Amino acid sequence: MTRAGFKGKVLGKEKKLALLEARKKAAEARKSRDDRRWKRVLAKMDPEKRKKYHGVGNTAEHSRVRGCTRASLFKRTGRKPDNIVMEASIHLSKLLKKRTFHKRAPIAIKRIRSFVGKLMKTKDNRIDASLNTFIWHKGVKGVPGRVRVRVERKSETMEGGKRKHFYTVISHIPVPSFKNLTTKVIEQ
Amino acid sequence: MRTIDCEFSHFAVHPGHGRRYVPFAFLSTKPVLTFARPKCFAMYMRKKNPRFIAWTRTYRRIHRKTTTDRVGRRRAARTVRAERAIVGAELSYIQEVRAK
Amino acid sequence: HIVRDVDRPGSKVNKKEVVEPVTILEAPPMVVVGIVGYRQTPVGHKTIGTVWAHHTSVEFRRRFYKNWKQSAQLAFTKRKQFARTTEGRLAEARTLKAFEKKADIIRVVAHTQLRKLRNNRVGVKKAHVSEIQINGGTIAQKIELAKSLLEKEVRIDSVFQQSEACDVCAVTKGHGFTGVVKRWGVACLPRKTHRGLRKVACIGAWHPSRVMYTVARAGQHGYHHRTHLNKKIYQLGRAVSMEPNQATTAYDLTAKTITPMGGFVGYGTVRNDYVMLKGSVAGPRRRVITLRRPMAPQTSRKLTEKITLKFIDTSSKIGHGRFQTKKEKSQWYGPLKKDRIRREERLRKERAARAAERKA
RNA sequence: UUUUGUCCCUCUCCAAACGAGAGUACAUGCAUGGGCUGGCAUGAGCGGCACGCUCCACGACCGUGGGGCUCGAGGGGCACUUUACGUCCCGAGGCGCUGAACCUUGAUGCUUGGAAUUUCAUGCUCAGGGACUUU
RNA sequence: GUGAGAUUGUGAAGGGAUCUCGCAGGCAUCGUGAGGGAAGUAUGGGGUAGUACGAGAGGAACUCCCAUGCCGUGCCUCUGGUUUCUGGAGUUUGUCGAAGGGCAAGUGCUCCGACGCUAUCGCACGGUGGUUCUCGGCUGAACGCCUCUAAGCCAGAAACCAGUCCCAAGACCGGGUGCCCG
RNA sequence: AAGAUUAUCCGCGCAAAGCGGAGGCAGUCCGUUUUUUUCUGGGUCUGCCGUUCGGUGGCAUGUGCUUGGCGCUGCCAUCUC
RNA sequence: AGCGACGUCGCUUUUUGAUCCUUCGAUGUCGGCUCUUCCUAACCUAGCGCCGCAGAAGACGCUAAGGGUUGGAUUGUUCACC
RNA sequence: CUAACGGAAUAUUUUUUCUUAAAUGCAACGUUGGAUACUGGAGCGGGGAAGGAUUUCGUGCCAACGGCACUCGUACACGA
Repeated sequence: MTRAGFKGKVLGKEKKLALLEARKKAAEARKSRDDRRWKRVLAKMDPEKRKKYHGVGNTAEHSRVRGCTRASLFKRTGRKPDNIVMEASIHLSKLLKKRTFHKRAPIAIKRIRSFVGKLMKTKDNRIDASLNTFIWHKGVKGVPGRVRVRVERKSETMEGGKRKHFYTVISHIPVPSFKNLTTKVIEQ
Repeated sequence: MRTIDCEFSHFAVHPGHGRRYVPFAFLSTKPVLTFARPKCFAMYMRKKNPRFIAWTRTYRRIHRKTTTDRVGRRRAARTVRAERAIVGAELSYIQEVRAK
Repeated sequence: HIVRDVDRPGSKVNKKEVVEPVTILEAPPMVVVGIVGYRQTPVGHKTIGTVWAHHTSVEFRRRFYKNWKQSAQLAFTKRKQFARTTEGRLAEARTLKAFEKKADIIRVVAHTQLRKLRNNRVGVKKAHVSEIQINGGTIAQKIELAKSLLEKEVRIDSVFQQSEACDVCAVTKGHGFTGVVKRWGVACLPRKTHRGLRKVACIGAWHPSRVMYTVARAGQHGYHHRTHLNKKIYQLGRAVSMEPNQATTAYDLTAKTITPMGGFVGYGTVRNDYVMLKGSVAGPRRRVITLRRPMAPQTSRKLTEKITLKFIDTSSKIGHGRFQTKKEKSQWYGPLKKDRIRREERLRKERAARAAERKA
């Protein structure tokens, strides 16, 4: 009910909104720009065009440009993940449920790696020993349900097996209120 | 309408909710006591002391928990105390009664 | 559960206040988007014509595209052009003409405004439609009406007025792959039941070897359409009032919300208007559900009722229902280690000092 | 090219299929995770003549003062008030010390936990597509 | 009656596939119901009335009205129940110099426990048309009478058939629409 | 499907009978009149002129809705087509 | 009414017999539990006809298989039986 | 479980130039360290008897084979 009898506000909105809308509406040039790219792109795959081409945003741009610009900034115009360290906090509750006392925790470990890939959007996880203990703290049945990491996606040269060339370390670090506290991204 | 208060807890039992027992009572009659969460019954049954049970109405009441500053303050309500006449009398009778 | 008064001609529980279970159903408007004529042919209804929106919103397109995803959304665009075709095909002339000429059931194409103003859980944000037959005087009159209602929006109250019995079509709550028992209700054998137990003793005869169908077997259970009847609409809601408000509920005397302290799991919702039906409701939690006019004449002690809510208790649920209204609840503890005084008072000056500083 | 499917991803569906969706990005999706909702039922910790608590007040956040309340014991025992060392109790006894406390109360309705599949914000962060069918 | 052109094809002085060819399809969407299936059921109150009926003894009946059953079919506000939420809390034994705080104890062990599940131990809901059965009839000739009967015809039962409901129309049902095609 | 109807149209009207409504202009390729009655056509290309739309913008307003944002119409003007 | 003797024909096959076709290089014996569905020679329910049916109550018949149709006890049971 | 190492811990793609990213191998199997458990001495421990006897070790080495599997061996191979 946010207006009535709160006199005259009406003219103010209708117009005011009239800009914000107009602006929003206005705010892009779209799909065909990409269809000029496509006829060529079907000739073979260009991601530097693609990660940024894939996203848009017309009601966001005073605020989305804030998150997008970092992330676009190495990443959405030409990928190239850093080489970053962040320190995080994860919610085991959903994670630990149901299945066996005897398996929850190893699987958690796997899952930890997985989260990390998931997080770093950009995959591969090496873990600190402390974490190793941290985990096996009880040993299976229980585990401590909330985790504190310092994680580094670090860059590597040509290395290793499989598919190697970029790599991560993830580590324990602690002090509770984890569920409030947050993860923060470690300036590099 | 009509909320009983689940005694033990004290909590208002809206028309649904909870469960109802009828006890005996000779200094009055025949009550019903309505219990909310059987946790409240069980504890009762478990014959705990309302005077120490956290969750009860008693427990606040008795326990520092209600106490003094919140609403138990006294000797601060409005009043007047002052000197009063007979009413329906000339000045001389009012002097005579008050005096000697 | 709800409170309302009893009475009838000579019931046992006449003259009583009663408390009853009720359902609440999220509601805002569907917008009328087309008109349909199927005509009855001696082979049933066959659609004869469909009548249009002239403006086609994105959601509805999102559904009206198999998806959004990369969707170019290009549906309707030609259709979209058609405002020109005022000066162009007077399709409307043709349609109507047909309608008059022949149509026999008129359905209206309506679809929802599917955000429903909901936040989160649940989704299928795709969008949804259905045909609604309209009945009540004269094809043209109907049509006019319909026509008049084209692009126009519907609120339940426009087709309803409460106290009413209505009928319901829904998908069961799902159970997946089901123990035949739940699916059908068979009874076991002893403890000494070698080689299993649920799976009952006798199922077919030699004659006829042809396994009989009056036995069943396991299977899905739940997730069914069922087209269920006689659900009374006990109340028709509107306009969520604010920075906390809408409701008002008489004897509430408070001006509450129509939302429980919880107010539906995964669904802390009430985000527009509601249908309060007496009783419960089919299907899975959190889901879309179809109200249809009742078919029973419903003549009854029941219809024939002065069901005219008074009052609804509005628990928590969640954690248990223990203290109605967060408002009340708040009182009872009132002060605690947090905030309150020993933190809030500090907070009020502290806050005051900061606020003043940033401005000056 | 139009795609749909598939990378991607949801839990309502869900054995698998299948389904149902989806983001498609900003008061978002997304998570930190805020707030907030619960729940269980007063922590650790520390304290008992101080300190706590409580009231008032000032400073207003504070420092602080005032007022008021509060203002928990069971212990084997042992020292020392001496040669003047002003300890100026010399004993009576007082002052401490002395292994464990036990329960308690207080600060503390604490403390603590609240998803898998909780509530939401005028919070925070993060990021938003590989394939391939393919007309 | 008997195309072409491309694509495409291979082992034998060439055929053909494939596609696309004088009007292709895609996608999507929304639809109809053939036809199948198909469900409710009885007893109780109120009441009639102590009325009818009966001389009495005794002693009935419908609407009508309220209910209820069992059955069916939904459901979870509530309540109950269920707990590996290893959720909380609590407790023993042992186990970690050391409290803390964990551990083991093949879910150590209790009390508490939402949620979810779920229970006739919880909550909800169960449509009106037709044709007939007997049967009675009506009319009614045979047969100058008469007859329900022949002709004719009315009315008609928990029966059946449909409505409703559950499937979705021929492995081969089709309509209506959006958008790309050709 | 509507007449044994393919011709400059549509609409309306059982149906009659009838009715109404029915843009232009120049430039351009090809060529008939014939289900027994066009009658210059056919045919595209352009050009050129104008209801509509389509877009642009603005101004009001109506409408409608959230974490006052989202959503849409009037009219006006512009813009374009 | 309702019967129905004496007769005297029917009718059936959830009886029991008779018969040995088949089955012995195999068609898993009791009972019972469960569970379905079906049959009608309808016990109950719907509705008709009769009554040696006043009421009352029963009885008889039709039309009807759509619907319904039990707990124990004792007894392996079956049957029996309270 | 984990890090590490060590084996044929081996790969990858291409528009782009391209490479991170974006899609699976390796070796699921070795070791050393590390982390967690378990047994629970009537040992899964440690020693005989019969039984067996080369299985032992060393070294090698990985076709089969050890029901997965081995880059490990009571295998093979070669010797001791």
